[PDB]
Amino acid sequence: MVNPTVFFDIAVDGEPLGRVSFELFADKVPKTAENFRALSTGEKGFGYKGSCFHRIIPGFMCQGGDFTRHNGTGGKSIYGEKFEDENFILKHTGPGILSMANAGPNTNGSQFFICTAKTEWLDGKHVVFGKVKEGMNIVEAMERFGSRNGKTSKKITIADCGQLE
Repeated sequence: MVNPTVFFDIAVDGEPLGRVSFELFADKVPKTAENFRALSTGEKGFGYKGSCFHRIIPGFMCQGGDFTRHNGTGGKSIYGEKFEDENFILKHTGPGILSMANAGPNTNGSQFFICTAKTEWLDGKHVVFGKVKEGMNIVEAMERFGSRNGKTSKKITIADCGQLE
């Protein structure tokens, strides 16, 4: 049992910005990784496909997963409306980490953010469950189209996504 990999063809307002890829730490956070896997691949008939990045904060993070709301509250797991924080083994060690946005303890579901720095201020508050494998330079471009008030200077989206297992 190894970590699944995923891809996302990132699109800014529909213009292809490039493929990006991530690894999902099933090896430590199986619930979170599996929950996310299915949402990226779209195999639950919803999820990440088209569901954008809603808070892009340069050198902080790129939050997304607004697939049922549009304000940083969308998303629920494949098993149900929230699940627990699995653990805090994996920490916000630097940019290119990936962690579950939640509403506090045991309220994580389908929002994540790409850490675009060492988001150690979030250590103990969010489930790190992935990392950028590839297209880190596209995440760096995505941030140019962020702001800091999170509301982007351009709509950042996923044209397509799936697994690269």
